[PDB]
Amino acid sequence: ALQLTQSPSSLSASVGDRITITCRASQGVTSALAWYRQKPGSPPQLLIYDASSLESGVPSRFSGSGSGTEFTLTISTLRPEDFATYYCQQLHFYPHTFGGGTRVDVRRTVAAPSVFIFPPSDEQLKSGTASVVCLLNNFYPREAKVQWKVDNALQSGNSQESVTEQDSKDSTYSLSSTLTLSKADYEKHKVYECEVTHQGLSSPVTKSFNRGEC
Amino acid sequence: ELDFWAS
Amino acid sequence: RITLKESGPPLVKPTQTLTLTCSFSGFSLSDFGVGVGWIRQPPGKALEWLAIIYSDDDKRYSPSLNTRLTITKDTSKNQVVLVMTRVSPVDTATYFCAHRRGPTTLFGVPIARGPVNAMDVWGQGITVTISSTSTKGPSVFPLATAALGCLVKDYFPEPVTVSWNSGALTSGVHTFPAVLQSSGLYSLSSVVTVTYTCNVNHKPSNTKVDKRVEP
Repeated sequence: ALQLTQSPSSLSASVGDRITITCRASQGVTSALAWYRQKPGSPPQLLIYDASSLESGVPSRFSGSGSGTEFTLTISTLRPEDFATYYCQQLHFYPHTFGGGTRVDVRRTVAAPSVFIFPPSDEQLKSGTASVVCLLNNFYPREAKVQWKVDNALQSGNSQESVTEQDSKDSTYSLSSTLTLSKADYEKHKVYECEVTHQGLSSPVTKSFNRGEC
Repeated sequence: ELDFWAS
Repeated sequence: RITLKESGPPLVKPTQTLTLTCSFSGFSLSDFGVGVGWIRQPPGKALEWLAIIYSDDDKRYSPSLNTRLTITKDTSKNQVVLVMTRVSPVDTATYFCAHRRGPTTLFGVPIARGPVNAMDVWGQGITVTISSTSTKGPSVFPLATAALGCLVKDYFPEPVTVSWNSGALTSGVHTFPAVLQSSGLYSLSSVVTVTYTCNVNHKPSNTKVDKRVEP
């Protein structure tokens, strides 16, 4: 079906900045497009309807323009409440598509993550499962890539990660990634490595350990 | 198809 | 003032049928051109459109979910119901219902359709978790600027609370949001960068654990 692509997916800014988010549709949607601002734990709030009409009660700093396949939302003077995620929605064709959203967070200087790898506890191993966790602490920007390697084999489909919300004082993010294997598979390998790619790192950092090495 | 208010 | 509110079961098991109700006030589903739609949001993901129903009773569904969705309205009770069949874990998300404006009119005559291009008022949203899991307490394992923490594994349902040194340690503490494992149980880590003891509490199962972690 129709595709709605938002740009950029993520954006850093400071109070007072002028930002512009754009949304491109794969086929023309005339003026049937709406913009919303969503604060965590809250429902999306309507800002602009019909591509450029200012919704009642919405502050003037918000503005929407465009028609057809390219739309843009600009906030002329960013306020603290604007650090949030924005979405565009198309209502010309069914289904009424939403864009992927763009996260607007507090800008700060680049910070590379402090990386740590934790082997599974002997207590967990006795239960038959092995969780290897990798921590990326206090980094910025938010985008980071974690790649697990076991005896040099690139792992896939056996890990899960979650990221904290931006720190109110730090403006940094932290990320935790868990690699899960059966005790049996765990025992069949030696080198467990957590490879991390991030803008603040000249080149990828690898933290690792050899299983059973005592 | 087209939205309820399209055209 | 228009307000909407979703209601239904917070927990549902795979293959089961989920029925969500949207109760509203401030408008009638008998009002010209009005619509009420449903949108969902998996944790950490984007918004996904599900379906919409208008006062003239026209119904439209997401093509990807068409076979599992039924939307209906009860005009006299000011409610819209969405029924989703054979749910699976990927259906856990926060579900929102929302109002869609009809065209502006003058002397009962539509003169502007611009107002229909948006869903102007939303409900707070209702969190629905799909898992075949029964209530269960977490196993707590140690995770040993240095960093250490606790791995709070295999519990259900959310939430669980974690603090360090009985509330005396806060600086450098990061408790990550839990992930729903394919097993249907949650898992989360809580670390701290610097004795250190994590205090874990899962109210649902009445499971409190204090685990001292060292180098």
